[PDB]
Amino acid sequence: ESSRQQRKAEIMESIKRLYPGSVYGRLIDLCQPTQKKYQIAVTKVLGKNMDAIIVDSEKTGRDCIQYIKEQRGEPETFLPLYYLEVKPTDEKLRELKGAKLVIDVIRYEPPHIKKALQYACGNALVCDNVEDARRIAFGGHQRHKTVALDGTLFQKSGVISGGASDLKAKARRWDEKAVDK
Amino acid sequence: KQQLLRAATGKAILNGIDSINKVLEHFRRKGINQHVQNGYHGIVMNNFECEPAFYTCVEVTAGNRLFYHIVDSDEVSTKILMEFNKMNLPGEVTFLPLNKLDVRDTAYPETNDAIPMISKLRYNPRFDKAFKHVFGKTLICRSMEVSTQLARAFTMDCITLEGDQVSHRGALTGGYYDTRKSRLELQKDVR
Repeated sequence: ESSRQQRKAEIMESIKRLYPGSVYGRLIDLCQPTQKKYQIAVTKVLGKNMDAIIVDSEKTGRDCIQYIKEQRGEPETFLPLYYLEVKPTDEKLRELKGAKLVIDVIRYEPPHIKKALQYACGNALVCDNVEDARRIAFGGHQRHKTVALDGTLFQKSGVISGGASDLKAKARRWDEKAVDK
Repeated sequence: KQQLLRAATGKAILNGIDSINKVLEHFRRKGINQHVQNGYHGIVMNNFECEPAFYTCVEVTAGNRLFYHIVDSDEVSTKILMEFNKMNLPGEVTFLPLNKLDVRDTAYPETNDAIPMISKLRYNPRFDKAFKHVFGKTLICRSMEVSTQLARAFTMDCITLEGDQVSHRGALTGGYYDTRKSRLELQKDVR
């Protein structure tokens, strides 16, 4: 059952108590797609990083994993904001017609969450349709990572992925988190 | 039988596998797109083998990428997906297209402390780019402390035999990992 969900929530509250101002929450707790029409694309690009736990430092991440291991809790991914190796967003890509930067369609509240979004989004772009997304991603010897509104993703590696119905259901989490507040 | 493997897989994951077979069957009923079936080579986990000392770290490294679909081309990939979504089928599907995969070599540091995961897998050389994509970036390291150093200094993910992960960008993953039979072991029995 959803005991898995309640149990990760207990672990999370425990480690928040253990390392008070060091564990911020899951990425899904800390940002939101700016408009409804982009929620599926944001959901697809973020992927499993929606549930990554954002922390300050590598030591916090290591201590948290050690706690989880001792308690026999399920594995978690920790993104230490101040240790992640990220490059600034390539703003020239805003000039590509038919495409927006995915990170431009996410808002986030503590300014330092920008670093987790740079990690998770990089220079991914969102396009209106599958044909637009494929042309911009594969059209050049310099490929791009693009995602259409239905969640079909084209990666620089040449990987292609999707599943529109599953992604629609996953994106319902965003409005639930907004309610929660 | 082979349903033991299915029970270990998770219905969200099986959904994409069943749906892909729905698309293929549909193409077969209409006598169209035989190149799609001929270019569909199955999932990653069905196309490699490794020694059991590596089951945990290989399986943790792949995660759901064990269920990525090796296919001939981006053509095969997009035709399946366009129909997949047309029919509003459940699941997610990811394709490794052999004609489009673009993989980057990186500098393995030669050390007893860390060895390439890729050279521990046995697979058909025709799928090399698919297996290099999933596994070519990860080293198997002797300890979390070595993992911490090598993943920081180089462009390789590090994982211990027990499954602790350090990404080459700083992402740390770990927790309690069962002694249950690996998905890889259950697949080994049906092969």
